[PDB]
Amino acid sequence: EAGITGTWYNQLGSTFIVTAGADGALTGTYESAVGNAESRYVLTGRYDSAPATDGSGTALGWTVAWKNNYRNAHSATTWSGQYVGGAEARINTQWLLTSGTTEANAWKSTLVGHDTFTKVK
Amino acid sequence: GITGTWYNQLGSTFIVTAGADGALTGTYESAVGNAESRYVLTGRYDSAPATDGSGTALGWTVAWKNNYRNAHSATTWSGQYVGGAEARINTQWLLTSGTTEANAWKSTLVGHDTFTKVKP
Amino acid sequence: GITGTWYNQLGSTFIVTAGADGALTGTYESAVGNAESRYVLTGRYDSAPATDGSGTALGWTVAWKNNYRNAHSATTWSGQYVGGAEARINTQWLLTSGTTEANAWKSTLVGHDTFTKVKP
Amino acid sequence: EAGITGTWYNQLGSTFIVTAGADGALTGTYESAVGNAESRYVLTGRYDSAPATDGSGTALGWTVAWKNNYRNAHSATTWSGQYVGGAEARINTQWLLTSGTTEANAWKSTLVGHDTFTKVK
Ligand SMILES: O=C(O)CCCC[C@@H]1SC[C@@H]2NC(=O)N[C@@H]21
Ligand SMILES: O=C(O)CCCC[C@@H]1SC[C@@H]2NC(=O)N[C@@H]21
Ligand SMILES: O=C(O)CCCC[C@@H]1SC[C@@H]2NC(=O)N[C@@H]21
Ligand SMILES: O=C(O)CCCC[C@@H]1SC[C@@H]2NC(=O)N[C@@H]21
Repeated sequence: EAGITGTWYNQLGSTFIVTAGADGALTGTYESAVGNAESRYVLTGRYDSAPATDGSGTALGWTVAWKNNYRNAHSATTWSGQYVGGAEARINTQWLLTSGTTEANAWKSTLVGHDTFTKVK
Repeated sequence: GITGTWYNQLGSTFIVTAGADGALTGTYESAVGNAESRYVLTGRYDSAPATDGSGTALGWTVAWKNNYRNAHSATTWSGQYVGGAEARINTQWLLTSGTTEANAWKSTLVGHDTFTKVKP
Repeated sequence: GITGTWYNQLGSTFIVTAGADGALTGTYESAVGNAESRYVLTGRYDSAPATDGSGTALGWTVAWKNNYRNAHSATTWSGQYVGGAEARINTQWLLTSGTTEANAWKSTLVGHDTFTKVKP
Repeated sequence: EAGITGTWYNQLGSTFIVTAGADGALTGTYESAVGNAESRYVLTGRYDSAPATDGSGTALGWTVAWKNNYRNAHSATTWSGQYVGGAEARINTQWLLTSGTTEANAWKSTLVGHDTFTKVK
């Protein structure tokens, strides 16, 4: 929550600005350094608002649909991962990027990858 | 349309509203796993899909905490809606559990769910 | 058993021999993608599965180069064999294309294939 | 081929010993630092034996079934990725680890992750 809330950057140079709400909500904006994308996009997600206290990360995920008021890529990414708190906080993720496709092309609709986010100030 | 009550091959129930500008908001009830009753979900979808026959890209997240249980985990589904006589949402998902750093290699399950509006 | 000729939901043909000590060896012919004719495959399976009803874990790889084409890519399938009257192999797969470093983020497709011995 | 052939170690401390054959074969052994595993396991896979020369990686993949003459985990991992050659050669991968399960448990059969291998000498 204060931990998650803030500005984060990944290894590609993308920017993630997020607010973690007391109810488990994540809201913010995402700017991707790569792909069919420009400017900021809405993100929404959820996190474990009462995580384990036993040295485990805090599970979370969020989605961006790659449509904003400037571009539409007809695609959406979800990130699933965990926040690791502390003075060098990290969010470690795997992601799935699905493009809208025709039925015949659905087998090649989804890319998979991994992003590591570092918190800035 | 996307709005409605959906069921996957496990018998889970996905109740969702698609807002006009791209929001997905609803609840998820899983038939399996460390889960009971409904959980909050939020996500996004392409609110102006292509007009060539392509599906509508979407995704959503559930954190597996509600008033009954907390599994200290979260699932994201990424996929596309395919309209038509038997509308479908085809997805792949990632379920990440909170882990220690040394166990992070085994933190994330992957799978695939297909949803229709047909009730079991 | 695992040995035989299998077909997935795309109509691809997977011909495989399961060696007694865990080898998988065969050929794969994809119905889709940058592919024509048969490609070599190799993999491994659990040659002494559990005796509790569980499936048999397995995986295999195809590099998409043969005498006809080279897509500069490789797919791995990871999954389990489920015996019975209608034997099945349920898999998830990763298709990695060779890319530059800057494009590595978009190098890998993920999907899921289910195989049976029923010919289209 | 000479490039791929050798000993490699990942971020977990696992050991990958591989030979790349002229026909596109990969053969060798894998020792995992983690999980239900001990000693070396057979691996087999394939690689693009005539890759692009345009600054792209060489696509490859391999499988380990986690049975050897000392332990059986009833599971198998596949790694899919690319070799990036040069004086600091790397193999960058994503992987899928499937466990044998009952039908009711099949939804939780498969773990996903990513490993980066560094070549040693
Ligand atoms: O090309 C598209 O369809 C839209 C942009 C997708 C960019 C992705 S999302 C996963 C990865 N992480 C990033 O920061 N950018 C890419
Ligand atoms: O066990 C947990 O950590 C929480 C429940 C997870 C259930 C999952 S989410 C992906 C899959 N699809 C479902 O409908 N249920 C399972
Ligand atoms: O286009 C390529 O790079 C080579 C062909 C890939 C075809 C894939 S592999 C996963 C999926 N299952 C199949 O039977 N065919 C596609
Ligand atoms: O626990 C098991 O079922 C067997 C061992 C699996 C270990 C895996 S494979 C992917 C990852 N990379 C490694 O080097 N070790 C783990």
